[PDB]
Amino acid sequence: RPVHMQFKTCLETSTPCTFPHAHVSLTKKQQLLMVGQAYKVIVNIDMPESPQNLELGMFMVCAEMRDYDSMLRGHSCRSAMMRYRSPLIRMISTWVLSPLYVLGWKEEFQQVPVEIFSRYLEERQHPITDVYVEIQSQKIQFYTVTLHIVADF
Amino acid sequence: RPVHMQFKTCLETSTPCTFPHAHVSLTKKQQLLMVGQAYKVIVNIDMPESPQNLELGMFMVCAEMRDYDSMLRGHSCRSAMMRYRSPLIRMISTWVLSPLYVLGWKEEFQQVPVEIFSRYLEERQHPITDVYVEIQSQKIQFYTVTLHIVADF
Repeated sequence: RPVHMQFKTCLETSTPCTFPHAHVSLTKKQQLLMVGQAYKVIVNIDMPESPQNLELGMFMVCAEMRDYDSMLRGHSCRSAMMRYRSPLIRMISTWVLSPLYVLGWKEEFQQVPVEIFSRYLEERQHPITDVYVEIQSQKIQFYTVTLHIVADF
Repeated sequence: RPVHMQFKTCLETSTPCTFPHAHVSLTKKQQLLMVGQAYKVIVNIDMPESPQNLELGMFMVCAEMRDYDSMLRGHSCRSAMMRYRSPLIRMISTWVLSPLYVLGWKEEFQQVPVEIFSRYLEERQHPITDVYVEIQSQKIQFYTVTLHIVADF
């Protein structure tokens, strides 16, 4: 339920120098409420129906857990893929819901949530401050990336 | 709310010599009102639906913070991308709103705001005068670039 906004830096080139780069995170009160109540975290990426985005297919995403002592406490790489639609059903959804997309009320993108972890930050002594996120691709196009440390056991 | 207009110099060639170049900024009273009241800054780029602009996709943008002592106090590179539209919905928005674009009332461009910072200029002793902006591309086409040191905590 508390949203968390991140500036995924796209590796100073369109060409794949390394990978996208991340880890801005500081909610210490929600860090403690995650540990004491066994909450979890989920990332959510907003990406359009670009032809480069539709040619992408499956991609990996990965996240880390570095504590207040900057020690790596958790590491999980996750699989992800857009919700595939046929071009016929994209044309039909275009023609049917046309005045919505004309008035800019739906915006031809998809929210792709990727569940990263299920439990808390491994101990009460040194919980996790930032999360080193990277997407294992370079042809991906997206609008924004948002974590969600949800209040869910 | 105070607007700030910048002359982004396009690197003396259409070919990528280096990168676009920037940093004209002088509002010392608004500099002090940013520091004393924890304001933030956001850039906004006006770019058309050119075929070179639509082929561009994601690009990085980056900004610096050099103070009255000309010391680099802050540095943030940011991700950006146009709001993607399908060619079907561009044709439908063309045919529906046609007399607006004929009379030159909407102008087939997009304003893309990119939030750069969230807080003030790092101290009251030597706040930031100019902002070294660069766009990490050379195929980008735009009309103008405008910062907004908004009065927002």
